Amino acid sequence: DVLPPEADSSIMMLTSDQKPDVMYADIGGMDIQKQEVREAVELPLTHFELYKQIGIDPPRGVLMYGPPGCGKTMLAKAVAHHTTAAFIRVVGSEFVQKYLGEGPRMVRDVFRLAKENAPAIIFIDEIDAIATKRFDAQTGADREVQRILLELLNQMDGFDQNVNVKVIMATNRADTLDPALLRPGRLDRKIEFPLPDRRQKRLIFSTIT
Amino acid sequence: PKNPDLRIAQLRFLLSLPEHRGDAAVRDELMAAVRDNNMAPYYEALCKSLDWQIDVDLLNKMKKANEDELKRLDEELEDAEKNLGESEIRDAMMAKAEYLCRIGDKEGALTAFRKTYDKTVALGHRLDIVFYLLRIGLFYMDNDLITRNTEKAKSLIEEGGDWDRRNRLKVYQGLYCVAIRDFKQAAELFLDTVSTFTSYELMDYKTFVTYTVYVSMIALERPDLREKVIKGAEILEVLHSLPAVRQYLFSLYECRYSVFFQSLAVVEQEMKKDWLFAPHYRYYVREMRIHAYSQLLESYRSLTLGYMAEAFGVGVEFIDQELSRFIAAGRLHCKIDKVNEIVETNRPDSKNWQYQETIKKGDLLLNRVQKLSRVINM
Amino acid sequence: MSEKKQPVDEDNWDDDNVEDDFSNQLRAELEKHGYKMETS
Amino acid sequence: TPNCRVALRNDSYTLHKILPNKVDPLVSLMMVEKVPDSTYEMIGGLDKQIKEIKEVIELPVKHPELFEALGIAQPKGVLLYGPPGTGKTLLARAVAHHTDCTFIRVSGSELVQKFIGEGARMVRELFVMAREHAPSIIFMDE
Amino acid sequence: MDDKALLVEVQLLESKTYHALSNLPKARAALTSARTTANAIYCPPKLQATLD
Amino acid sequence: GGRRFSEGTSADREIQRTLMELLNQMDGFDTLHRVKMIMATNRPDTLDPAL
Amino acid sequence: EVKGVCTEAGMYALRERRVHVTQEDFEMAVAKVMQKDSEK
Ligand SMILES: Nc1ncnc2c1ncn2[C@@H]1O[C@H](COP(=O)(O)OP(=O)(O)OP(=O)(O)O)[C@@H](O)[C@H]1O
Ligand SMILES: Nc1ncnc2c1ncn2[C@@H]1O[C@H](COP(=O)(O)OP(=O)(O)O)[C@@H](O)[C@H]1O
Ligand SMILES: [Mg+2]
Repeated sequence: DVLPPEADSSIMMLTSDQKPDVMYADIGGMDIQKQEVREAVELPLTHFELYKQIGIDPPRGVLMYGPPGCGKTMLAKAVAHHTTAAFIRVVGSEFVQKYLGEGPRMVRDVFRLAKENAPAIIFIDEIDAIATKRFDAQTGADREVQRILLELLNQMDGFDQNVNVKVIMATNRADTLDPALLRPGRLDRKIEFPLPDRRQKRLIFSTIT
Repeated sequence: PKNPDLRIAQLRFLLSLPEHRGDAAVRDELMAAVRDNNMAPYYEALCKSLDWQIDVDLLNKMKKANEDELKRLDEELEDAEKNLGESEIRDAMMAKAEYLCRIGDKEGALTAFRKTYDKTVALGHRLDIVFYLLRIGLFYMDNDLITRNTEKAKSLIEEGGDWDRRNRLKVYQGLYCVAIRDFKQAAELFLDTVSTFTSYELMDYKTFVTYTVYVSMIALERPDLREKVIKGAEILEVLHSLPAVRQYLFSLYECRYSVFFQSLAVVEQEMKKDWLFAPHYRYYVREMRIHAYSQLLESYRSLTLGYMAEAFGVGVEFIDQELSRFIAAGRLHCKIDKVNEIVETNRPDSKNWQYQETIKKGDLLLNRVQKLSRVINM
Repeated sequence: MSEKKQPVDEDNWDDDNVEDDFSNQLRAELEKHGYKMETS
Repeated sequence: TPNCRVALRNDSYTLHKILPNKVDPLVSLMMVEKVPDSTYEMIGGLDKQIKEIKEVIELPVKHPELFEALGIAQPKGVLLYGPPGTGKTLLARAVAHHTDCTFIRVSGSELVQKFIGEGARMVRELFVMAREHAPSIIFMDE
Repeated sequence: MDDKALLVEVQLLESKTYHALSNLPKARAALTSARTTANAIYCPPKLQATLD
Repeated sequence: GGRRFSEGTSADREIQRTLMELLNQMDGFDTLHRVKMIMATNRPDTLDPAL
Repeated sequence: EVKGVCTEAGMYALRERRVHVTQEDFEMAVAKVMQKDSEK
């Protein structure tokens, strides 16, 4: 018998006691990046037919990075609060299961839930835990992770521009990554979080004070 | 070459179909016809034309030059295959077999085109070949062959966006949908008039504007007319140079009914003397009249017949026999009284009228599958 | 095949409906208006 | 055939039936890498360089005898240079795309590693798949 | 010269005076020149909203 | 704790997965209330700035 | 940078909700990507 779809602990972010209760006005001095990710994620989610009609190839997934304490988690809290679509929110160092196969199945059923569920949104944190550079085929602990990256690298390619499934990925070190993850068709938008100097800084002072 | 190639067929119309009008067409069509090496497509047009027995040597110097380009294709096809750039014989006649499309007939065109279609692995030349087949399918009106390469055309634009190959294509589907009497689709392909371009075939952008307004005025209703063509600046500034067309549009929108028949007789007269509209010029104004009659007549219920001669258009007996044949034609929803001199309207439901075309298509398809049902199984 | 044992011996239809209603009526309906300007 | 999947019974492990083939590791390799496939129709104004690279690569496939007409060896190495963002990847992809050769770049990565072998102590183990797709071209970055 | 911020001021002033003297397309082109001029300054503190 | 690495030996990778698991578990998407962490070291030289 | 401009030029017509890309979007973009040429 065939089954209705099913996945692990990231069930939909149940939306009642699940908002991180953060407003857009809580983040001060991030007009470029907030307006820019507003262009990047939910503007194709609603106004899809302009991306289709003008035909400008809307981005599949987005990468965001920088020094820590620059709003990486908080921006996802705000977008996850004011979103209207389904939101899928995993912690990216949980695919290292002790049993083999639970990793790759845990990869594919999440994207199956994003497929079946809604025009939804994927979030992954600490991508440095998976996407590295060097590998060693003598442990199995490394071979499992190699099989993780092959599976997610496949399942990102298993799309057809028709589903409105967006992947948001926040990390700290861009250096310890594979550019094969950063090839176009998978990733095209890379957002550093630099330091606000004075101008956006005083807005943060106004908001906190 | 196929970029000035439509004026040729328009002037074959201008030669053949207006009987009195056959002098300047055999002037300028010969002016273009025995130059730029044209040989094949005017022997039957020479039969429909005059004797022109002096043009035998004109055919000989140009079958000689046709032989020159032919034999230098025959000079290219061995160094072209000696070192292989990219099938360089078909790289020569991928530009000169379209010359051969103009110069020779469709056959040495088509085998070289279905030939050369397999050369360029990217569609940046394939879809141009398909455009050429579209244009010669228009010229010889190959109404089955246009259906093939329209689909084979459209199947190529989805990779890439290619809106200079999709809106440019919408020009072709617009000209075919106005070639046939499919006007609500013809204006729908004529929707943009913005991405449309200063063409090779409508070298006047404003002639394209006249075409899209002539098809729009039937193709769409008041709400559409009262937003789209009336508020477009890009459509307004081009009829800004048009004295009559701006009048002919605004005589209908501004309830100027009497001059609307005058300018209607003008545009209908030129349409009668127009290529590609001369198949349906009578079809045009028989819809224009009943359209305006629907417009004024679906306002009031007790408006009399004698009111319309002075404010609408002269001739009481003309309005008599004209509305009589339209109620008798089963449209124009009203019911005229005669010997008390008053015109009464009603309103029908959307039931029996919508029922009618359903029993039409039902009987039509019943005839279809009945006929095929006797075709198969002996 | 296709023998017929012999004992005895778009482009057109919408146009043909134009002929069906307006078969022979007001062919050159161009000057009758200007002829009704003075009679009406 | 060697390197092919099969069906197998379980009680006596008698060979049951031959199934579909395994996907090629080079095909999976390029599927991982995802180079931007290209053509002549997306080249902007580099036609003399096109004429050079045709002389280098296009000739010793379609006319290998034409070098025997001159008695010289065939060229083997190409160095392209210039600032980044000037068409190197699309050009080298395009040439193999038009002459129908297996465009195989190398990056020294280690997700690629399991398809070359278990360790591949040299680079030279790539040559088995290279001569297994014998009309092939090797590409490299900086 | 080496200055950029005053070009925003004089093109924006032309955007005042051509629309105030009723010349719509030249005001559109001058406003567009204020856009593509203002697309190169790190701080439009008041010229941003004044352009807005 | 550690600073980070440029990926020397095969052991420290999942240790960094453990460490980043801890970091995301600190203040990632949670009202971390009523739970106070107390840490100690001899040298703070060798720590992640993210920690 | 040519593709950096002309891919970006659709964002301007999109953010002013057009369906036709206009020439002022391009020169509006050249100062931005060429402002990144004016960046470091
Ligand atoms: N507008 C703002 N801009 C920057 N930081 C802010 C702002 N408002 C609050 N913060 C502070 O920044 C802190 C870090 O937020 P967040 O966790 O999103 O940073 P981060 O970039 O995710 O860093 P890390 O990845 O190390 O958690 C918050 O605890 C908050 O106190
Ligand atoms: N001559 C060109 N014509 C068209 N696009 C080009 C050209 N040169 C570079 N590009 C653009 O640059 C990108 C490829 O960069 P390329 O120079 O091939 O590799 P690299 O930058 O690594 O040398 C493509 O996205 C392409 O659109
Ligand atoms: Mg964080």
